[PDB]
Amino acid sequence: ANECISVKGRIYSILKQIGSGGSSKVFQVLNEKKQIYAIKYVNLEEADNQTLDSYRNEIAYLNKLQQHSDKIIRLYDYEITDQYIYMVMECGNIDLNSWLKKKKSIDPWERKSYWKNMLEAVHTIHQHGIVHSDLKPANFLIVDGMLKLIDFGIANQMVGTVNYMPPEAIKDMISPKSDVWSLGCILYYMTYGKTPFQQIINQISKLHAIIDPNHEIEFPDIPEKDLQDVLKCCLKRDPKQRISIPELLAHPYVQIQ
Repeated sequence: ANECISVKGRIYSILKQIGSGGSSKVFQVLNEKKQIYAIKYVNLEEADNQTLDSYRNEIAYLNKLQQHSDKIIRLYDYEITDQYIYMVMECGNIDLNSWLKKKKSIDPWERKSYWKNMLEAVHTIHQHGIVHSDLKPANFLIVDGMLKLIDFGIANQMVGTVNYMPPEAIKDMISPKSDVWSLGCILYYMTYGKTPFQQIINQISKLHAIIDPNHEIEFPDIPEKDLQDVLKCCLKRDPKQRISIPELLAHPYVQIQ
């Protein structure tokens, strides 16, 4: 009825469990003053040294990079022992994926503002040598009408689509341009209500379609011609010709009005 978690002396009462994974759980919790937080619990007892290293690495980067942008989820505190990790993080409304799934269409202004947030968080991690390499909507949390990156893709291991995967990741079987493609696929989904290769149901074919230059991606004409241009720029198969994040930050789509 009223279970608690302690983290660095501070007791937090669990309001409800909001998420889970392979031995990882996420809780909505309230502190002594009834302030809301998300606590991510990780059980470390089967984790190997390689896995542990990646976990510490992600915690370290999350801790450092949050001072550089408020579009990165706030890590308030954490307790880490040989058995468990508890992370006290800011609480949000809902992740971008869940919100997108129950949204018939997105307001053009909300879409542009979310895009800006996404570019800002991803730009920040890039400025410190991190390429996420696995961006999807689920990696972003909506907090006070603002998108926040909740992770940096460093974690080793604990569904899962290839809809957001870039062609050079598949051919090389990887740079900051790889994240631009995936962000492109998220924006495309926010624009056209599906991702560029969603219609292909065989995953092998889908992978083949992603790397095939004779497979042309559709860009149906829309009122916002700057949005359409951004999509075409992000979804160029050649990474050298693909637009960069700083180029995207100066794009009329994010700048003009």
